[PDB]
Amino acid sequence: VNFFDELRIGLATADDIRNWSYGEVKKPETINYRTLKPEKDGLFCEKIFGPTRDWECYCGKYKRVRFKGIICERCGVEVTRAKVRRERMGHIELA
Amino acid sequence: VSQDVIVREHDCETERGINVTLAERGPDIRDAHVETSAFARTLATDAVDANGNVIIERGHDLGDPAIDALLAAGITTVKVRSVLTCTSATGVCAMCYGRSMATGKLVDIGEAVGIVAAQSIGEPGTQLTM
Amino acid sequence: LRVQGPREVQIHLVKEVQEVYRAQGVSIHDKHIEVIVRQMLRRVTIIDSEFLPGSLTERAEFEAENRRVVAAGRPVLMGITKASLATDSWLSAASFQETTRVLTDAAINCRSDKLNGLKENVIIGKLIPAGTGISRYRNIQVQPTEEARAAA
Amino acid sequence: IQQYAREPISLDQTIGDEGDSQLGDFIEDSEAVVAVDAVSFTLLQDQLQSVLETLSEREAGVVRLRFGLTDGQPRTLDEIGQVYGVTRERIRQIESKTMSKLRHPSRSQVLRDYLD
Amino acid sequence: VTSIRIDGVLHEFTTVPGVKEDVTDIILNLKGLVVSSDDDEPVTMYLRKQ
Amino acid sequence: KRLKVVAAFQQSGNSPMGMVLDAVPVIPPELRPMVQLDGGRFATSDLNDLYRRVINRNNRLKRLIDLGAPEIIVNNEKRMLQESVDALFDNGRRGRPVTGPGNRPLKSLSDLLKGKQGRFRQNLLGKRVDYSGRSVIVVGPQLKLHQCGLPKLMALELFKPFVMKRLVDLNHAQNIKSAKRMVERQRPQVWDVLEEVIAEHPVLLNRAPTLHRLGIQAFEPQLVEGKAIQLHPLVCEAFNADFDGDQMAVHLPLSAEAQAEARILMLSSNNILSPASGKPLAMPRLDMVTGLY
Amino acid sequence: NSVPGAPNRVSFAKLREPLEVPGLLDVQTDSFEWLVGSDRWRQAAIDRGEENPVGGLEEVLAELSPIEDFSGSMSLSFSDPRFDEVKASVDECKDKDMTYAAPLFVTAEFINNNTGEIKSQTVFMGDFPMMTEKGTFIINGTERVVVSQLVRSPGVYFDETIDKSTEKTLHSVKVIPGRGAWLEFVRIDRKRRQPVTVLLKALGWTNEQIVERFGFSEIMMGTLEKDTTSGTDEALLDIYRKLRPGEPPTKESAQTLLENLFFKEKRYDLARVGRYKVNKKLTLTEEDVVATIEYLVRLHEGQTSMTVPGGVEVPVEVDDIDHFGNRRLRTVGELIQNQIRVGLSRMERVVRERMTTQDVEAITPQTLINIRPVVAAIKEFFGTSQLSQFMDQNNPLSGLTHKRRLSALGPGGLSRERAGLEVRDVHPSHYGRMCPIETPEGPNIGLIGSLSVYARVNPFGFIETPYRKVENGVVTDQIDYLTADEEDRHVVAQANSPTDENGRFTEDRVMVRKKGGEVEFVSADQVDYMDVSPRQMVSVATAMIPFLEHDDANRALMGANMQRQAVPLVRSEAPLVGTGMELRAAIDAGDVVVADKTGVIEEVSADYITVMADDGTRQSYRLRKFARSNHGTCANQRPIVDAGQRVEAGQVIADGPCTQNGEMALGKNLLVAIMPWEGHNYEDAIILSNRLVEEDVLTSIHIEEHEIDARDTKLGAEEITRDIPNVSDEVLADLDERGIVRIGAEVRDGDILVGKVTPKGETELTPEERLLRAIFGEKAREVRDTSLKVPHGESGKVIGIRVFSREDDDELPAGVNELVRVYVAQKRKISDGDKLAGRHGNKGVIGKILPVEDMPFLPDGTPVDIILNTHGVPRRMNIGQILETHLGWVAKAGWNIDVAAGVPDWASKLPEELYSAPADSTVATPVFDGAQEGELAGLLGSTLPNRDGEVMVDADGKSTLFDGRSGEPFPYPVTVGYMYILKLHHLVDDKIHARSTGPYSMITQQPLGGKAQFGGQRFGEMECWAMQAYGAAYTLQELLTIKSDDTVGRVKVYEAIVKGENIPEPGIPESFKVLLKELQSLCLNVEVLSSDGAAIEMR
DNA sequence: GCTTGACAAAAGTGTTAAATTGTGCTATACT
Ligand SMILES: CO[C@H]1/C=C/O[C@@]2(C)Oc3c(C)c(O)c4c(O)c(c(/C=N/N5CCN(C)CC5)c(O)c4c3C2=O)NC(=O)/C(C)=C\C=C\[C@H](C)[C@H](O)[C@@H](C)[C@@H](O)[C@@H](C)[C@H](OC(C)=O)[C@@H]1C
Ligand SMILES: [Zn+2]
Ligand SMILES: [Zn+2]
Repeated sequence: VNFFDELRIGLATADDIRNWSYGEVKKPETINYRTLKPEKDGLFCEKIFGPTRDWECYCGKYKRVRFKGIICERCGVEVTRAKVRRERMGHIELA
Repeated sequence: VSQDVIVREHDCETERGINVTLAERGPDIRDAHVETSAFARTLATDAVDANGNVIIERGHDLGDPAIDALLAAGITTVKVRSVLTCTSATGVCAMCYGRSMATGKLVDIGEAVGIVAAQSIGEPGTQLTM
Repeated sequence: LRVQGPREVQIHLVKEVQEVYRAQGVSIHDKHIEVIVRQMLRRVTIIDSEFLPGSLTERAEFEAENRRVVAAGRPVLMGITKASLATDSWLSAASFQETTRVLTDAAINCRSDKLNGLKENVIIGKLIPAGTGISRYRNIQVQPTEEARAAA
Repeated sequence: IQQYAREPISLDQTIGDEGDSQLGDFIEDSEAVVAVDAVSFTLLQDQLQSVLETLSEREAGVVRLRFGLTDGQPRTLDEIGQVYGVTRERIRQIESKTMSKLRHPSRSQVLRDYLD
Repeated sequence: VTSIRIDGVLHEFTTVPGVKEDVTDIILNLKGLVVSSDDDEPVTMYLRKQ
Repeated sequence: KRLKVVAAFQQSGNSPMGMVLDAVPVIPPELRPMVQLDGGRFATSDLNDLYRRVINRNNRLKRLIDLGAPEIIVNNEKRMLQESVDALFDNGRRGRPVTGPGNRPLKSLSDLLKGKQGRFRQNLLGKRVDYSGRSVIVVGPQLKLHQCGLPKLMALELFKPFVMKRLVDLNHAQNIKSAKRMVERQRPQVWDVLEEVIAEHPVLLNRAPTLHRLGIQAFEPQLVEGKAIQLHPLVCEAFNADFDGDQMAVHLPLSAEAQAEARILMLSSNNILSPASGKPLAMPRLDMVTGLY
Repeated sequence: NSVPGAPNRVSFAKLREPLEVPGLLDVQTDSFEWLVGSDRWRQAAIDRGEENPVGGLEEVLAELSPIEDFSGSMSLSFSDPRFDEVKASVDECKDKDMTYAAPLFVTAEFINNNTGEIKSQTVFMGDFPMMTEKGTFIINGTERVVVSQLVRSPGVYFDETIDKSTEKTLHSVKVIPGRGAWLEFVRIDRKRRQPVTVLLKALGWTNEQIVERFGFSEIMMGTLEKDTTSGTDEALLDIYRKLRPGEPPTKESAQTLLENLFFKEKRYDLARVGRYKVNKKLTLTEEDVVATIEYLVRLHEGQTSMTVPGGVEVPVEVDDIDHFGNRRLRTVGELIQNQIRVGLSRMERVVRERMTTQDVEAITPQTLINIRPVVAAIKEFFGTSQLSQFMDQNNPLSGLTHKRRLSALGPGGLSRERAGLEVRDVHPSHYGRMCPIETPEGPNIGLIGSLSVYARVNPFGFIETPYRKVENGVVTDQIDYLTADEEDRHVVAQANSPTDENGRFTEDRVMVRKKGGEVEFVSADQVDYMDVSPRQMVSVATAMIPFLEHDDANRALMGANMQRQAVPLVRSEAPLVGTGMELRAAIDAGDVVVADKTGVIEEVSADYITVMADDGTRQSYRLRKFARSNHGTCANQRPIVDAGQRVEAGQVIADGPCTQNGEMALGKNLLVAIMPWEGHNYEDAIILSNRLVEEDVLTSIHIEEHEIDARDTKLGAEEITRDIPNVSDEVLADLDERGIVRIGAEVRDGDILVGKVTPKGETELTPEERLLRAIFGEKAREVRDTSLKVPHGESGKVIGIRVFSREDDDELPAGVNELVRVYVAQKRKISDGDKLAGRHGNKGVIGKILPVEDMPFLPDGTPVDIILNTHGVPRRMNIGQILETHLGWVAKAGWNIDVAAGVPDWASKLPEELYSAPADSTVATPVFDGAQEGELAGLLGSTLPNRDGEVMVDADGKSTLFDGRSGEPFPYPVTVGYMYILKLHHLVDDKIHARSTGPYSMITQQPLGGKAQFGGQRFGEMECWAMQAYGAAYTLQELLTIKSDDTVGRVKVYEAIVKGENIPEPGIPESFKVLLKELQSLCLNVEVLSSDGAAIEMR
């Protein structure tokens, strides 16, 4: 677009933070020490943030651009460009 | 602080201004610095000689010749347009600001005089004994 | 300021600033110094209220609202740093200085930035509202004269 | 085991206290789009469209479905034989002939510079 | 003299066994050679000492 | 003073509850990347260890709550969870900062925006750009005021995409792939092509520090032998350029509007008088003075 | 002089150096020899000094000995450290990327008081890095230098600061120890609100003693009457809660609090420096505390002498933190010692705790001891420490100044940004100790300096300077090294003063220096010490500037800093007009080959030089040949002796990089013309004769090192091979079987050096890519191409190759199978844009290089080589460059003073045997004793062959040059001569960058700067200001959107240029999109709103 | 031009064994 009118700030409520979130990161795990792949439910979890490779799910049962915007029933990752890995946010539910 | 200051219109039409000295008492003697105070300005009101002789009309560029002509008539002050008295709603007006030092002519309407002022003031700062 | 009035302070500040630069042999036209001074006296203090006492509000923004067809203030002299922080643009004040301070107050006041200043447009990649970016210039329409198209 | 024990380093670390250069900003983006390649690839995509124009409607049709040029999804010999109504072997035959036709220097000479 | 070829050395930045001058400092000396060739068409000279 | 804050929450629809967090947002992973360098060893952003402390303590808190645990223990966790989130947002703002190996403080979310190295000054108000270069400058006494000497090697790379098209328009190269390699290896045919693309195509010449706008000026490029840049001797005053080893940056205006601005607004010969005092700047100096005197 | 093979360089000095320049490398060696305390250092202290010399290692080992826990039931004693022979040679270490070190062993005693047993076990501490002959270290293969640090010596220092509130005088005191909390007058450990009297009650002294000891102090009595603290135990409580807030005290903790903080030796360390400073000025005990208060009281009262019970009288005066008497130097040995102590204190913790949980009597020195923190201290110091520096070796001089460099930065000293300007200023006590002229120009001015020539470091860390004491107007031969403190005590006569035949003050009055310092006179009766010689204050680099006295300190400072930046040439000609330091500095640098035994040469080859000493023994020296220096310069060596030559101990056998016949040769001598020339040499620019290219006079060699490894990948193993996935057989034309460039080949930007391939995963080729694979039948390979190529804008010849394989036994880190290093070298002709300079701070780039045909040439037809502009000379205050331009011509053509009837009047003042000199004879003018103006003129008119008997230069140093273009003489006489100009390490080939498109940063999509990453320039804030002032919106938007950050726009613009279409409209800068994300991560809801279509999403 | 049957390589599936991973536990007394 490149033409917006106003840019506004405001206190983010816990609901706003939850609506931004694509899922709750529950583990303090970055990546597996052997396979070097993102650990599920942790930071970098492909199920929450997004795929590592374009149109490829974690397990790979859906690897083609033929079906975009579908979630793999096994790994739970969405099939789309890995650019979303840079656009999506998680959240943490504090006890 | 001045980056948002830009010429927005030709003339705000206000009659307000500031009084430049431009000479004093001589001979019984141009002011030390009329080049940075009087020159490049624009007259806010007519410069009237010691009668109704008016020698320079309001809205004159006030170049080098006009100062000599003015001095002949013996005018020891002049009221001039300034951005301090400009009444423009947004930014300033060309007439109030005056001539553009780079072009030598009336400032264009797009000019961003705010930044040009900050840079004209700061650049010599390296030459100031601090 | 309080003694001789706003229009006299500016004459003083310009003389003082122009004296230092004259001591080192520097030639700066007063108008440049005037552009900067003009920005220190753009606001006034609100002694009584829509407005709160002790706040620094823009002069023009204070006249139209104060009328309210059917709240007094005094001219305020303030430094460039303090003045520029009071700018209406919140992301402009953020990039300038005291980012955390600016962001916390902007989020509480729920500020909205119109993106009019030229620094705001630089950040988001818009055309600055100056020079060739002004509306009259960028909206210029060009076509060859019918007499010229004939000559081909 | 000695590779497992290695611990990562900080991208926010300053490499060299001399030059306040943060390691993080020295890291390339290997997956970034390269302009010259994507443009040449676009040009390559056009040159293939033309070369296939020389082939027959079914010759090119089988080549496109075999490699999935249109859909991006390759197809098996039997599946292509199911659209044109033939056996997979017949498609295997039509494949070999159109490939030797593509190997004909007239059509291949233009695509040579796209090796990589 | 345009080029030169020495058996043991493959480039200019090495030394030769027994020689007091490195190859780069020998070429510096050889630049002072004043030669006159009465024929066109590059001609190779030869030098061998033991 | 206290009324200023209390009043701010009234007019705005913000509920003051926002100042206490029930949930904490997690930044996208590519903004806190973890990647392996050349050789295999890994590097990652500090935010992950910061997020790791928060997640650890929050999860440990759930554990103590369920078992049932003396307040001394539970309260200790909440105090720890509070500090962890504080360091995540603004590390060091309260107490000693969270440090890593070598006792160097970790980089909080606030540390991304603030300072000369933050997003605003580093990546927003300035940035590194394509189609640019630099080199040491040498005098150009034979140049016209509107011209500058440009190293042929430097010019070739700057205009690479342009010459590639020109030598493909001409039969020099058959496809863009051949054009690219023909420039990389510098086959002698390109030079005659480079002069054409460079013709009447302006470039911007800047020397830091840029004090006034005259610190950037457009010139007409001229292919020059050597790797140095030839600068007109009359523009030294504006650039404050000494030939004691100074360097200058070159930028290539691309769009029609950008080239128009270069030729019209920033052209060398159109800017002569300083825009502060009106005095002339390109005025002769130092040699031309004694030469004419 | 006094060096056997020293070349004959005539000097103009009117004095005689009474003391040779000491070994300029001693400062680095003596420090290390103290640490290791070898026999060479043992004999030093034994001959004259203490009778119990203690090596730095032993000294720190005494502190630990013995170890004991709270029970004191078991004790572990340390003693007798030992070193084995060095593991590998320095040359082998730099080759194998290891660190030159010698293993260290110690004696570990473990005594159980209950069982009364002894378990003596030899312990291995670790490989201890050793210092080379050149005072350097080899840390992981690279040669490094440990610079000495400047710090405030621990002690009691007072200062008087006036308070504007009362407009009256105030006095504050500070006591800075070796370690522990610091106190200030009470102000203790950043805890204010303390009455100095309350602590005197904390010790338990009664108020009566306060009135007894305070005495004449008025505020001393008035403060105790004001303090409301009653009792010695109650004051300890008022001191307790403020020092340990939040902790309820106890009578056991309140009393040991004070003693443990300072009196206890553990937490408050008595410093040998601090213990010595105050012990004379007045470990911790009350005696030192009360003495400070009594000292402070007298200072505020105004008395200059203070005495107390059982104390020696001393003056009560304020101290100067910048006086070198209170500011010391932490040499390398001490910087190492401190890092060892940190390792032992960390091991002591594990030694003590290990005893508790370990089975008693089943523990041994090996079990209790763990050296992980000890070796980690050493390893973590030589690497990553600010004082352990990558050695600066462009030339022998640059390296010789790196060592001898003194720094105020680093841990334990003021940091760079915080320090005030008061320290940076020169101080009177810097004379002869720290050169005031050599220092950085940038933000580090005054904080970094080089040790003076004759300076010497004290075992306590204070710099000493050599002096010759005078008694009754007679200067003896007694030379006494004095510290700054004892220097002010005496009066220092000036180095040059008229000498009387056998020794006596001839002048009626003598120049003197006071403790002010002040300059005054006496009749030579009250002088005590005199200067050893001029240039005591000067450093090595500074002392190499001919006519130093004539150039202003500004341009001189530039002149010194630029000598280090020179680069070794191929020919390496020595300076025609030099100073005394040339030959002395080259040998002491270490880049020259010196013979250590008198003898005769057996062989001489480019490879090595052997000498047959008279002793019958045989020494040999392998010559460094084209060795890549740390910074890329060429470290080649060449022999200067023949076969049958005789030699003497300490002579020069071969020349180093920048040396000729034993003396430093940082540049060439060139024929100079000081006329302005057709606006080509203008504004410091320079023009050269093309001769300087054809004859390789300014040519120099540079060498690069490229490296690539083959490691184990999770998907396979990297393999170095000649097979590349997609390449022409021509690109591999210069590769051998293994896939590494063949020695002696030429390499061009982008060429292949080492072929490497790495496994690939799940290719999934594009359909357009698979169709071509079937057509042309090139099977898609299973591995990606990650190969080593030559960097952009870099070329040369392949000198040598170094291959480390895993198959071959060699050592590699886990995962690395094969590592190959390729060395490329190139001859760099002097090019326009390269930076040249003289020793006087005059610098400038090469503006143009004219054919030797058309150039100002003398009547001889001899073209001048350089043409320097006339205008930059007068205003800069560096006129020495003109002097050496005149003398340079004198030494080139020779001269003969008129023997007619006697010696002219100008040569009357002690020029001896300098009356005649042949053509090309070299000259030496020591800085402050060099030639004088009168003597120059007399020499300007002198011997006159070119070949014919015609003069080419008059007595004014001018000549009539002929323009090489028009062929007509220049109207006026122009100054010609020979000047010594250096080639500086700022080269155009390395500084010219250009970029159209390239790599982009990962998080931010901006191009990454630096030539290494092929990056683009930075268009910064100030530049955007200038762009805004012009009013060019589209230019500004372009630079910030489609040229850096627009991920989709930058690929479109490229597509548009290639197709000749119009450049599209810009998009949203990726950086801004990241900003909104980073603001959202702070719980800031940032919404981008439309005019009326409220919310927008960035996707 | 196209189809049929024999056939082997390649690709999936299900079934198992080996391995990898998570968790519980250790009782002189030690605060
Ligand atoms: C761990 O070592 C580092 C610690 C920095 O931390 C920091 C904050 O604490 C420092 C200490 C304690 C110093 O004593 C010091 C110094 O004496 C010095 C420079 C100046 N350096 N520059 C020279 C000029 N050039 C325009 C820029 C760089 C420094 O910056 C520092 C310095 C720092 O900056 N010396 C000069 O200025 C002079 C008179 C000559 C320079 C010769 C060469 C150039 C250098 O010696 C090269 C060979 C390296 O040795 C250094 C660069 C080290 O870098 C490395 C990788 O080795 C650096 C000491
Ligand atoms: Zn899946
Ligand atoms: Zn106006």
